[PDB]
Amino acid sequence: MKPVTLYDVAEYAGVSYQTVSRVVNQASHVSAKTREKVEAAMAELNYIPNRCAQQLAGKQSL
Amino acid sequence: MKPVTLYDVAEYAGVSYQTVSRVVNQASHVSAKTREKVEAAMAELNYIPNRCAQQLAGKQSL
DNA sequence: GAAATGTGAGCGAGTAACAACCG
DNA sequence: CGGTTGTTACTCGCTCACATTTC
Repeated sequence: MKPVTLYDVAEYAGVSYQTVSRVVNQASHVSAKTREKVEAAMAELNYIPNRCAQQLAGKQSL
Repeated sequence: MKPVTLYDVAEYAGVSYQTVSRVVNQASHVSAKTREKVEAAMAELNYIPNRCAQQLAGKQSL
């Protein structure tokens, strides 16, 4: 099982690898068109957000 | 803070970040004195290995 | 000037490589 | 002769911070 990443989703959606990250946490300062693109791309690739790295970026709230 | 970073340990022990992991690796070119120095910070600071970080660092643990 | 997206760096830890250095 | 230490960054997978962009 290949661990999908936001890079896969963003590339497929046609956006920056960050755009997919903003929807998973808040989604402030984003256009609906960009958001739908992001969400549909993550479902098609069956990408699962890796929480290990999510908290790694400066959180660790578990 | 109990779960400190290896950088935190490296500093306390008075060594490099390279030798700090070496002690844990318990296989590299690690001198006896070196491990004693490092393990001191480990206990004093209570180094806790982050499964998420260790795995993200290139260790396919998940 | 502010929304929005892209560019970029940082986080945590592990590992890799050669060369100098003292024992 | 050689065991050993080191710097420094890469790299994961992510997310925030900022720079740019444009109206």
